[PDB]
Amino acid sequence: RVSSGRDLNCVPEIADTLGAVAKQGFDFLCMPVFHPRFKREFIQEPAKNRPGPQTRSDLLLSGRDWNTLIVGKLSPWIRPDSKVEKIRRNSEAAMLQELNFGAYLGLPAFLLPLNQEDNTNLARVLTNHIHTGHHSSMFWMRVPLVAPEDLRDDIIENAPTTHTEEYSGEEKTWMWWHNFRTLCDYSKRIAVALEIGADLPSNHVIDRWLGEPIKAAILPTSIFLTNKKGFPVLSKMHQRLIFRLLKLEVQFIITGTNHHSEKEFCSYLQYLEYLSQNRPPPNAYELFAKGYEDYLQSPLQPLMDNLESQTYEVFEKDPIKYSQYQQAIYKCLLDRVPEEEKDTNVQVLMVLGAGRGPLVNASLRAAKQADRRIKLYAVEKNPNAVVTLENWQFEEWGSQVTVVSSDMREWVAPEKADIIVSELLGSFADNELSPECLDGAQHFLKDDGVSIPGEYTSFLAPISSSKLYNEVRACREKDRDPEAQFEMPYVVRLHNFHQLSAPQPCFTFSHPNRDPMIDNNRYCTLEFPVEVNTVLHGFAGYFETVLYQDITLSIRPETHSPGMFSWFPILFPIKQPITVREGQTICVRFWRCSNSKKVWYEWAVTAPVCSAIHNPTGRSYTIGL
Amino acid sequence: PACMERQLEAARYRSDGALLLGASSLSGRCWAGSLWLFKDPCAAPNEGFCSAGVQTEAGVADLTWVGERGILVASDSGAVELWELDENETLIVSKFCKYEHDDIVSTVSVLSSGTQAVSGSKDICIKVWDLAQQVVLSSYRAHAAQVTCVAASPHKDSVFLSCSEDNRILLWDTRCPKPASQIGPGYLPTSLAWHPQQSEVFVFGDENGTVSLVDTKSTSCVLSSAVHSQCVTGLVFSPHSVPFLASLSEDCSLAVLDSSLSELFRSQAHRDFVRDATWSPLNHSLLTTVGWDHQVVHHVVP
Ligand SMILES: O=C(NC[C@H](O)CN1CCc2ccccc2C1)c1cc(NC2COC2)ncn1
Ligand SMILES: C[S@@+](CC[C@H](N)C(=O)[O-])C[C@H]1O[C@@H](n2cnc3c(N)ncnc32)[C@H](O)[C@@H]1O
Repeated sequence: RVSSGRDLNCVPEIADTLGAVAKQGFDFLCMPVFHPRFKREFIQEPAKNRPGPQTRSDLLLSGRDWNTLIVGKLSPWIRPDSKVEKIRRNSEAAMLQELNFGAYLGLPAFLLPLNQEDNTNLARVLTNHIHTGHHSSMFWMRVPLVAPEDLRDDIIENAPTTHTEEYSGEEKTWMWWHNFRTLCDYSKRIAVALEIGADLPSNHVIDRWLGEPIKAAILPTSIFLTNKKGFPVLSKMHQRLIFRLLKLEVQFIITGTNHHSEKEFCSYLQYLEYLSQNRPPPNAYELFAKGYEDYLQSPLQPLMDNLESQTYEVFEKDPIKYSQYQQAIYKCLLDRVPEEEKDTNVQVLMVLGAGRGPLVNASLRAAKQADRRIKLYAVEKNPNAVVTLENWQFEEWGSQVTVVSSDMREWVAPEKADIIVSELLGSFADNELSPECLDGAQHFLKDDGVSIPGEYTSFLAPISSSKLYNEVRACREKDRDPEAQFEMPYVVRLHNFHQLSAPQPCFTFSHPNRDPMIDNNRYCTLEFPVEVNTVLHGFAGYFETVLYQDITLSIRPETHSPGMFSWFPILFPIKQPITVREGQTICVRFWRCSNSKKVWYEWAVTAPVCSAIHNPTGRSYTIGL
Repeated sequence: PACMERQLEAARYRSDGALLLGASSLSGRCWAGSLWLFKDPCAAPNEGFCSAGVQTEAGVADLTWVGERGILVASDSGAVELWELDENETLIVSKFCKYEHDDIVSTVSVLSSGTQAVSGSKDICIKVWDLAQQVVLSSYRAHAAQVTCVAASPHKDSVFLSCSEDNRILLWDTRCPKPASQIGPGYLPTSLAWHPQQSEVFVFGDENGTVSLVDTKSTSCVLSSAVHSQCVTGLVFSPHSVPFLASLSEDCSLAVLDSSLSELFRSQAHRDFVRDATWSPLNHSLLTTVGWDHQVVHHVVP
């Protein structure tokens, strides 16, 4: 189902009108709070002293109805950026009045127009209103895909419509919004109500609106094509945009009068409900991911802290990771022990970081698959899960599995291993200190011993998302650096965002690492070709890993493992947003750093402009060893 | 109706001498409109002493006489509607009501013939109407902001003016394949009036209270004066041989100007916005103005 409402600029009887639109199936109504034509004077007499009442009474609707059903609309005559001073001052006062009345009524949202380039004073007055009184209201900026000036019929003989292409000029509508929200200092209370015209603009200017706080889409009745049965429909490319917007879970606003007079009004709405019913049902990944969209998770301590019982439980339900791990061992055994040796050569397998034991069972299922004999050690640092392991081992596995309750970096092994199996990976591959762990463990791997996984690689891609930039910004806490929130990565199912260039490999680690002077510190420079105008807010992190040979896992979108919800992407924010023009190159630098006690990332942007070096020294975030 | 709405929007004298009134309710519980005929001009605006009256579903932004018994109404509902006057002239009945605009219809004008009309709305469009057949023959999206005022030429059926908050003043001619022509940043044009004799001359008032005199074929702004302190709401020429110009504003005042735009008369009679002005067909020195102060005032012009 879609959440949707009716736009109106004419309300004769509030009680009747709301009834009619509710019967039509609309969840809410966009209406004016004062009469749209009722210009009011605030400064000079006699108009100043106009006898009231100034508008309708609040008593006409229930508190609940005001809170849930009514979206306020700024009077169209209110023009805070007029060239005329008198009009400017009056609109100022008028805007405050109307806004305050919305707040007084407790309306959930209130609409305001962006229909010209200069909205500087409108932004001021809005901003000032936001910092007066304590209210929760949301503000929807009505802004169209195509500026009304660029939609006009080519009918002014002496002033024709420029038919030449202007790449930036066709994007001018986004800049209207960008300037406005920048002036308003990215308030979480100012969102976008995007108007969709009859002719969709080129794809690039549509894409501009990716990562933007779109709460509403506006569909004028006029944009609807009619089918051979006389019913309202939309073009194939209009449907495209509707599907995109559906995923973004926006509310839909139907504006304008009925232009398909033969059928009831709910027909327009019925088409949206039809389109909503028609989108492809959620995939395996999207069933588990749903509810996590653009939700930020702080860096956790894989070593210094212990995972809760339910954390293990959720991740144990992965439909692919364990199957993949089983296969990786299965292939490795067959390679390590020939058919004629299937009873003379028993393979020593060590699960390093066993958790509650699923990789142990995966090792047992792989032995019976390959018809080979294995001896199992199950090493785990988390004494709490070591409870589950020892209970598994006594009740089920028996003497085949030795359970070891310690850190792998510390354990003194009775025998060396044929194969060390581990899953110590973060969203950015090595950000849960898998390299450091397996490094201090490879001394008890045989000189020809296989490590699973064999290698892993991190990937980075620059992103634009004013939404997520705002989420990070809101992560300021007392008693720490007021900007520390920007100098740490966040695990997040990135959703309302725009990838600005293709992911490129960042850091790679091999296991085993028999390199003489073992060093896990890194420094990598990356150059990202960007071919759209945009605003950079950070870098998305992904990883790929080779378990064994052609058996792999990936969260890198291009090569993503199907249905694998175990890892969300990571986000490296930047303190200040960076404007990027079409054709420019974003150059980022990432360092992996460490001392004996902790490991951390440091990063910076060097092109098109320089950022501050982020998290220097690990002042905001480190992972403890 | 037993009660007339507080906000008087328009006032027009018929050729026989009767007075038409458009009224809107811009505040209170119900936001609607009403139409009124007053065969006694001095009896206005009293509900008890009227010849006819009727409730409209929504407010009245603009209206005009269509001939002698037709009333063309620009509604808040986004509809243009025609009201037919009784042959008894005691009843007012709806003829057509067409929801064709997407926002408040803010301005209407009847073309010289009297069978076609032009409407301007906040939806930014301008539409051409066949009043006989009740349809839209032409729909023009020429402007970039809401259309403030449309004025049909006095004598040519295919020619009219329009002005909008997009700062454009458009001379129209539906005979050209590209109908509109831009007449040349001054403050936004708000009101239009053709010269009632010289079909090549018109006046326009801006939001800054300045009335300007324009020649179409010359397009070099001849003459202008700072008539008002606030936005010029309307402009109406007198039936006189050498005509006077009535100038109404939001400064709650009326002005009468000669053809050289010098101030002759001024009336503070209104204590709210002056909304329309109509000259008497019978006494050519008698001018009637309506306001939002619900006053109907009659002026003696020297
Ligand atoms: O990316 C995430 N966490 C980073 C970790 O490195 C992921 N691994 C995954 C495998 C695993 C196995 C046992 C114990 C812990 C873990 C944690 C993440 C994903 C997510 N997925 C949602 C739960 O279902 C979808 N929720 C919150 N965080
Ligand atoms: C992400 S989990 C994988 C758990 C389990 N294999 C699974 O897939 O359900 C990593 C596990 O390894 C353990 N671990 C991490 N670092 C370790 C170390 N240095 N020594 C021993 N165990 C470690 C953690 O306690 C955690 O249970």
